[PDB]
Amino acid sequence: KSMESVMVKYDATVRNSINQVVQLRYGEDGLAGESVEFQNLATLKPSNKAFEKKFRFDYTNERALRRTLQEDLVKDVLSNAHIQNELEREFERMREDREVLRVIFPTGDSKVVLPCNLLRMIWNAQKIFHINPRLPSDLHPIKVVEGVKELSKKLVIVNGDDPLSRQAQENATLLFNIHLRSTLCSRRMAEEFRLSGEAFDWLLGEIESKFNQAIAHPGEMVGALAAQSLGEPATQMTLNTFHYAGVSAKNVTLGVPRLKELINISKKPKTPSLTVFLLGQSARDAERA
Amino acid sequence: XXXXXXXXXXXXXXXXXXXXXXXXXXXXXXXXXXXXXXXXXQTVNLLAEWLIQTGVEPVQVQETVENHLKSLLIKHFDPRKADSIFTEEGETPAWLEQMIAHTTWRDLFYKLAEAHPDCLMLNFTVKLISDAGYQGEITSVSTACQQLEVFSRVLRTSLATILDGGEENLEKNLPEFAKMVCHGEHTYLFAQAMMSVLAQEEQGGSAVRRIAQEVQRFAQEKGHDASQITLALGTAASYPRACQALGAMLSKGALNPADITVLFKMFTSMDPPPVELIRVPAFLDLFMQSLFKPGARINQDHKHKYIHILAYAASVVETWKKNKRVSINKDELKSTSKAVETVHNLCCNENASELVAELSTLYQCIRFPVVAMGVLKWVDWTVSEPRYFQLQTDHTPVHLALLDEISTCHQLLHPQVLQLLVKLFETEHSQLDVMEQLELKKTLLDRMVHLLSRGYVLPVVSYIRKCLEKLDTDISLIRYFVTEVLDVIAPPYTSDFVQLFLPILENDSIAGTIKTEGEHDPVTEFIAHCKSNFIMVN
Amino acid sequence: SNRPVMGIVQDTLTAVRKFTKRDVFLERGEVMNLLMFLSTWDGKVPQPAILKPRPLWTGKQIFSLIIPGHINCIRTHSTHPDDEDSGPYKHISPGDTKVVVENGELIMGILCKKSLGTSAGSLVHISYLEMGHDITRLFYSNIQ
Amino acid sequence: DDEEETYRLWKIRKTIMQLCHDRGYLVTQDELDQTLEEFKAQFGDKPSEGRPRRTDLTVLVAHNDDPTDQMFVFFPEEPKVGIKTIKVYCQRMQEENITRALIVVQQGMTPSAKQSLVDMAPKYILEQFLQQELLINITEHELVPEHVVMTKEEVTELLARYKLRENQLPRIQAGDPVARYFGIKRGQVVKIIRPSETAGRYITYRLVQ
Amino acid sequence: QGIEQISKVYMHLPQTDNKKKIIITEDGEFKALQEWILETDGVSLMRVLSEKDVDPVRTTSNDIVEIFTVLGIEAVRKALERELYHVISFDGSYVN
Amino acid sequence: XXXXXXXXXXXXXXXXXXXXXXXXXXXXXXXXXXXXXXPSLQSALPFLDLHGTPRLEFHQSVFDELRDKLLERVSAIASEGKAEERYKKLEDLLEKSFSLVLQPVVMCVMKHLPKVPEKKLKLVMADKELYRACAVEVKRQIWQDNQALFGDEVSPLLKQYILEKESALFEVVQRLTRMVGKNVKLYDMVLQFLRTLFLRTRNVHYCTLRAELLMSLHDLDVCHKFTWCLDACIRERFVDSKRARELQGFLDGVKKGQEQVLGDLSMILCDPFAINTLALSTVRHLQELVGQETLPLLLLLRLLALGQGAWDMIDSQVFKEPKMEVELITRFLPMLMSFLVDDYTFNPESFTKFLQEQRMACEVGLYYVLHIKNALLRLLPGLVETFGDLAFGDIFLHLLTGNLALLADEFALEDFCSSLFDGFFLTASPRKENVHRHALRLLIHLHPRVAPSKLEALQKALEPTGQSGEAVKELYSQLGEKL
Repeated sequence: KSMESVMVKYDATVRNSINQVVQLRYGEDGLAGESVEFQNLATLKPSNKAFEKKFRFDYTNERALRRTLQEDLVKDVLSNAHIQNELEREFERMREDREVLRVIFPTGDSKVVLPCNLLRMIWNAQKIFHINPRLPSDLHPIKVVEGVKELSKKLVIVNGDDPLSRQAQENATLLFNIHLRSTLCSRRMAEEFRLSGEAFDWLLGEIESKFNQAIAHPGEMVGALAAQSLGEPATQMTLNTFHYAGVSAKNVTLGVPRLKELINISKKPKTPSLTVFLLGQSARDAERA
Repeated sequence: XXXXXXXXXXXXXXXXXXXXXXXXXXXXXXXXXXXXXXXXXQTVNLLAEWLIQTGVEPVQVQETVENHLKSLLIKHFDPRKADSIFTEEGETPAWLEQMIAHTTWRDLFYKLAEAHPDCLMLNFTVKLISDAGYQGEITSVSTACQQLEVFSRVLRTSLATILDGGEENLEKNLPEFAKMVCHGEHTYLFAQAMMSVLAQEEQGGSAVRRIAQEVQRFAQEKGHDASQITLALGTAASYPRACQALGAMLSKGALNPADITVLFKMFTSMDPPPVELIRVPAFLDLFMQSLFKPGARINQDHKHKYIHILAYAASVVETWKKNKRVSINKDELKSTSKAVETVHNLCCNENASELVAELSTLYQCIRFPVVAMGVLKWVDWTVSEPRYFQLQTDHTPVHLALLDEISTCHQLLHPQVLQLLVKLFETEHSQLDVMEQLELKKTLLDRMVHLLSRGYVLPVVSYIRKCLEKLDTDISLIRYFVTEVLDVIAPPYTSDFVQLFLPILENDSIAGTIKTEGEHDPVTEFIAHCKSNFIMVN
Repeated sequence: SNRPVMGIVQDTLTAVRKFTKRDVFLERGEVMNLLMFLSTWDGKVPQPAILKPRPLWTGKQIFSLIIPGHINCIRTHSTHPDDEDSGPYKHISPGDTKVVVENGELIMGILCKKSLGTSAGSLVHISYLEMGHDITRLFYSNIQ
Repeated sequence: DDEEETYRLWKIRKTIMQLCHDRGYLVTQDELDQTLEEFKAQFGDKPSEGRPRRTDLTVLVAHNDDPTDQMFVFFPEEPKVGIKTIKVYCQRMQEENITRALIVVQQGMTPSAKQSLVDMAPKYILEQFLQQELLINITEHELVPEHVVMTKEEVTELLARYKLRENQLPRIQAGDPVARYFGIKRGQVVKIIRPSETAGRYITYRLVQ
Repeated sequence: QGIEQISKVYMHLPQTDNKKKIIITEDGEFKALQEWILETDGVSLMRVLSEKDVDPVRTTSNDIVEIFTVLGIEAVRKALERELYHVISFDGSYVN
Repeated sequence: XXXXXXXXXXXXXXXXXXXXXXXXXXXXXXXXXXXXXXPSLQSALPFLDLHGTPRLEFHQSVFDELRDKLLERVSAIASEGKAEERYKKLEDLLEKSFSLVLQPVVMCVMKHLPKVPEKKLKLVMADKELYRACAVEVKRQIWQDNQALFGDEVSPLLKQYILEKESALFEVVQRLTRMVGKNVKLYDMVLQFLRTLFLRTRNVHYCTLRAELLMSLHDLDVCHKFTWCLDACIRERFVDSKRARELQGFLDGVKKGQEQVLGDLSMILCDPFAINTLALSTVRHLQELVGQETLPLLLLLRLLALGQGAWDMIDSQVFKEPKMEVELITRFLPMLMSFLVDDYTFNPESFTKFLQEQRMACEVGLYYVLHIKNALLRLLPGLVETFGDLAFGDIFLHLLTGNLALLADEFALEDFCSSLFDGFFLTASPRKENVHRHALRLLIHLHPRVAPSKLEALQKALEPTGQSGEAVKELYSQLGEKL
C-alpha cells in the first residue's frame, strides 16, 4: 500500500501516482528483472600483467597471428599500422574501463547481473556455426572492433541527441558496454573463442535482440512488483532459525524485526550500533585499538 | 664510380664486392648503396653520450641501454631459420669476441631460447664459459645443463657455494641447486655418485651426505622414485635381500608388517647388516608416519619388532676398523625400546587427562632424540588438525609445553620446532574468538621466546623481522615478543643479534614497549648498549 | 531474483537423478515405452550407446531427447568434489558429477537440484531464455 | 587541554577550506591542505588564552569567478552565541559590501538568534555550523555520493528534456547537512552522481524544498 | 572516558571481505587486509567520526535516523539499501 | 641535406670513395666507427641480423630525445632554471641545428629556451619554419611573428567572427593554443595593435572577442587585471545590477587616465553580449524603479555609463558622454505611458509618437522594453514611426529580440503586425536582415488566410532581392517548407 502506483511510464521513467519521478530509468538502467543473469566481469580482478597478457592482442608476434588468423588477415594486420592504432586504442579503452570498474567495485567481486549472457551466446555461436577451433579463424579483428562499436551505438536506453541524453545513455549502459568490450575484444575472439564472420554477425544480431527484449516495459506495475519481491522472502525469514554466537554476538536481531525497523522508521531501534573502522597503525595494532 | 653515399661507407665491404662486379641491372645495388638515407647517425649516437654529458646522467648506463637494445634486437631478429648454419659456418672471430666482451646474458639467453640447434655456437659459448674463471656462472639454466663438461663444473661451483654457506644457506641455495640435479634423473645419478665418492671420507663428508639427503628429499617431493638410486649407491646392496626389501618398501612409501618381519629376521642375530642401511632418513620418516600418527593403529603383534628396529636404528655404535666392525654394543636399545614403547602407548591411548597424568614419564622419554622427534611429529599431526583448539586449559599449552621440552633437551630439532611454530602462527584459526586467537598467538610467541633462550635465536628474530616487514601480522604480537625477549636478556651482545634485533625495535612502534616496567629499565638500555657497540648507528 | 520458480519437484527429481547416472542402461522395449511419452519427439529412435552385444541405451540419451532445441550449459552435481577441477579428470569426471549439456544433448553429469531446480543459471532457466516459453512448458511436461 | 584545542581548530580550518573549495571559491592550494604543524607555526600552538585564539583566523575567501562576493568566515569567542554577538558581525559585514558569511558556533545558538538569522535573509545571508559538524568533511564519507549544484540554464535544459516540472523532481531538505555544506537555497536542483551496481553510474536530481 | 549514549563496545577482526579492507596493490591485484574494526552498542556519529585515529570515511552505522541527522538523505538511501540487503541476504537468499 | 662535423667527413669520404680503388676493409676502416657499441656485437650482426639496420639505436636516441629531455626537465625543475644546464642545452641545440636539418632540437628548444643570445638569430636563419612555427611555439615562436606572422594569424579571428555571424543566422581552445606561448609584452603589443586597428577600421565585433580572450586568461597568466576583475561580473551574471552598480561606482571615480579609461570604455563598449547585458540590467533597474514609483538615482548612472560606453570609439583621448538630466524623463515617459495603458487594460499613443520622433542608449533601452495587447497595439504606430525615423543597422537585431519575445508569447495578431513590420522595410535592409525575416517567416504561417500570400511574397522578394544569399535562403525555406 505504500507503493501500489509506482509504475514505468512511456518515457521509460519511474513515476508514482502524482507524476513525481522516483527513478529516471527503472532500476537505474532501464532493464526489467526477468531477462538478466549473473555474469562475470573479466576485466575486474586480474593483475596488471595478466590483464595485458589476456586482453592486449599483441600483433608483433608472427607465429601467434599465423596460428590464430588466416594468412591474408595476418598480412593485413601486420602491413597496416592504422589497424594497429585502432587495436591500441581499444586496449586504451579497456584500461579506462578497468579503472572505472575498480572505482565502481572496491570489493573484489564481479558476479553482476546483466541482460545478455555473452559467454553463453559466444558458445551458442560456436555450436551453431561448427567452429572447430583448432583451425585459424577468419574474422578480421577490425570487424570485431567496429561491430562492437556499432553495437554499442545500437543499444539504446535513452533516446535523443542533446548531451544530457547522451550522458544518460552512457550511464545506463556503462557496465554493459564494459562487459561487452571485455568479452568481445579482439584478443579473446582471436585466441580463446575463434568465431567466424557469419557467426560474429549472428552474435551481434543476437546481442542486440536479447538486449532489446530486456528493456523494462512501459506500463509495468513496478511498485507492487517490488513490494511483493520484498515481502515474499519476509515469510521465509526467521529471527530464531540462526543458531547464535555464545560470545558477545551484539544482538543483531536480523530477520522480521530488523525488517520492521527498516520499514517503519523507528527512532528507538532494538539494537543500534556502529562499525568504527580504525584509521592507520591503530588498525593493525591490538594495543592502539 | 657510384658516389652515392650518405652513411653506407660503414657497409663498405659487401658494397665493394657488389661495386666492382656489379653488371646486368644494378638498380638494387645502387639502391642498397644509398639505403642509409639518414645522416652520420652512427657517430651521432656517440654524440648522444655527449648530449647526456649535459643531461642528468653521463654514466655507463647509456652504453648499457644501447647494448640492451642491441641484445633485444639480436633476440628479436634472431636468425632462427639459419641459426645452426650460421653457428657451423664461421664461429671463429665473432662468438669468441662476443664471449670475450659481451658474455653477460647474450649467449645465455640464446641458449635459453631454442637450445636444440646451434650446436657449434652452443659448444663455443659453453667452452668460452669454461674459459671463464669463476663458474658456468653465465650458464645458469635448468635446461642448458645437458652438456657434461658444463654440468660437472656447475655442480662443482654450486657445491662450493653451499658448503661455504652453511646451515643458513641450506634453506636458500638448495632449491636453486636441486632444480638442476633433479631436472634429469641421469643428472641425479651423476650428482649422487659424486656425493657418494665425496662422502667416502670422514673428514667433513657429513655435510656432503646432508646435501645428498636434501637432494633425495627434493627428488621424493618432485616425483622421483629416487630411493632405488639411493640404495644402489649404498653399501647396503652388498647384503642383497635386505636392500631389495628396502627397495620395494621405499618404492611403495609405506610400511608393510611382513616386510619388517623380513628385516627383523635378518637383524638381532649374530650377523647384522652394516648399520648405514637403516640410518636413511626417509625410512625413519616413514617409521614416524606409520607409528606416531594419532590414528593409524598398529596391530599389537609385530609392534615390538617395529620398536626394536627403530631402537637399533637410533641406538647402536660400531667401529669400522678398515671396513670391518669389531666392537658394537646393544646395551642402551632396551632403554630406547622402553621409551619408544611408552610413547607409542601414550599416543595410542588417546586420553588427555592421562596425557596430563603421565607427563612426568613423557618428560623422562624426551631425553632421547628419536623419542623427541617422534613426539614432535605427533604433536604436529595432533595440534595442526583443524578445529583442534576447543579444549582450553591455559589456551591449551600442554602440547606446547612438550614443544618446550623438545626444545630444551636437544638442539638439532630446533629448525623443525621453529617450522611447526611458524606454521601454526601463520595459520588463521577460524571459529575462535579474536581475543582468543590473539592469546593463542601470544602463547606461540612465548614458545618462540623459549626457543630464543636456548641458543636458537637468529632464525627466530629473522622470522619476526620478516613478519613485521613482509606481509604483516599484528603489531601487538611483535610488541609482546620484544617485551618478553627484553625481560630476560642481558649484555654482552653479539653483533649479529644487535644487527638483526635493531630495526624491529627502532622502526614501527617505539612507544608501546615501555608502559610500567620501572624496576628494570626498558628498551632504552638496549638503545644505549647499541650506541656503545657500533660506530654511529652504523 | 531473476531465477525460475517452477523447478523440478521431489520425486521426479530423485528419479531423474537416478535416471541420468552413468550405469543406467535401458532395453529396447523400455526405451520404446519411455519415448512414447515425449511430446516433442520427432519419431527417430537414437543410435544406442551400446550396439553389441545387446542394443542398450543409456539414460542420458533419452534425457538428450528431452532437452529441447540446442542449449548449452555447464553445471556441477551436488556431490562434485571441489578438488576434481584442480588436478586431472576435470573434463572426464570419474564420479560423473560435472553436468555438461551441449548442442541440446546431455554430454555428461548427473542432474541434481543444482541442474534442474530453481537455482539461477540452471538447465530450465537457460531453456527459458534461449528457447521460448512454450518450449519450456513442453520441457517440464516431458521430464515429469 | 591545549594540544587538543589546536588540533580541533586545525580540523575546523581544514574542513572550512574544503567547504569553500567545494562551494566554488578561491582556496589557495597549500591552504586547502596544510599540515597541523604548519598551522601551529602560523598561529601559535596555544588556543588557551594565546596566539591561535578565535577571531585571528577569520577566513576571507572570494569567488572563483565574479570575485566581488565573499563569505568571510566567523569564529565566535563564546560557546553560546547570541544576538548582541552576531550584530557585531553584522556591523563588520555592513562595513563591507558582501552578504554571505559563515559563523562556526561552539555550543548551540540561542533560538532567538536562530530566528534573527532568518530575519535578514533577503538583505544578507548567514549560515551557522556547530563544531561537531566541521570536524569531518562529510562529502569525503563513502556513503555520501557526488553532489554538484546545477546552474539555472542546466535546470532549464533538464526540465525541457524530461518534460517535467520542478514540482515533480525528487527533493531534498534545506536543512540537509550536505545541502547546508553547499549552502544551497530553496529551488536549486542538485545533480547527484553515484555508482550503481546495475548500470555503472546513475545521475539523480534533487530540487531543494 | 568515551562518549555518552553508548554501552560496551566490542572489537574484532573481520572474516567476510565486506568489512575487510580491500586494497589494490601496485601490480593491480586486489588484496584483503584484515585490520581491527570496532562495533559499538549505542549510536553517536559526528562524535565518533570526530575522534582521532578513526577512519571518518568508512565508518558506517546501523541506525538510519542518526545518519539522516549526520550524513544526509542520499547517504540514508545508500545506508537503507545496504542494511536492507543485509537483512535480506543474511540467510543466503537473493533479491534483485 | 645538412652537413655537420661528422657529416662533412661523410661527404669527404663519399667524394674520396668514388674512385682510386681502396679495398673494402681499408675503406670501411677509414670511413667511420661506432665508439659506443662493442665490436663483438658489430661482428655478430652479420651472424645474427643478416645486414640489419642500426636505426633502432637511433630510435633509442629518439627515446633520448624524450628521456634526457626529461633529464633536461630534471635540469629545469630541480635547480629552478639552472644556468649551466641551460648553457649545455643551448650548445646541444646549436649542434643539433647544425647536424639535423631537427625534431630532437625541436624538443630541446620546446623544453626551455629563454635568454638564448643567438637563439632567435638561429631560428631566423632557418626562417622557413612552416610546420616548425606550430611545433616551436613553446618559447621560440614568441616574439618572432610579432612583425608579420601575428598579422597573418589575425585573419582567423575575422574568419571565426564570420562563422559566428553565419551561426547566429540560423575559439576557446584556439585562443588557448595562442596563449600557450604568451607573455606580458607580446600580449600587450598584440592587444594595443589590434585595438588601434579595430577602432580605426570597424570597432564592431573585435571588442567582444577581445573581452572573451581576456576572459581566457584564467590560468594564472598575470588595470588589465582590474579590467578582468571588472568584466568577471559582466561575463558571469546576465542581469547583474547591484554588482553593476558597484562597477559603475568603481569606474566613475577614475583618475586622469592616459587612454586606460578609454581602453576600459572600449572593452565595455562594443560587445553584443555585453551590450545586451547592460541593456537588460538597465531595463530591469528601470522596472524596479517603476515598482518603487521613484523615477529620476541608480538607473540614470547606469544609462549614462552605457551611453559613455557606446560613444567611445568616435575619437581618441576623451572622457565620456553627457548625462542630459532633463532629457531622461522625456526618454522614460513612454515607459510610464505603456505602464498606464497596461494598468488600464489589466483592470497615449501621441506622447510615444512625439517621444519617438525626436531622436542612443535610450533608443536601445526602448527597443529592449519591447519584449514586455491594447497597449502594444497602440504603441505599434509609434514603432512604425521609429522604424521610419532612424532605420539603423542593429535595429534588426532588436526586432529579432522582439520576435524571440513574441515567440515566447505565442500570439496571432502580434505575429501578423511583426510580419507587416518585417515586410514594409525591405528598402535598405542587409542580407542578414532579410535572412532573419525569412527565418522568422519559416515560423510564420500559423494562419492559412495570409500564408499563401506570403508564399507568393517569398517569390516577390526573390527578384527584388538581387543578393544571391537572400534568394538562396528563400529557396531553402521553400524546400524546408515542403517537408
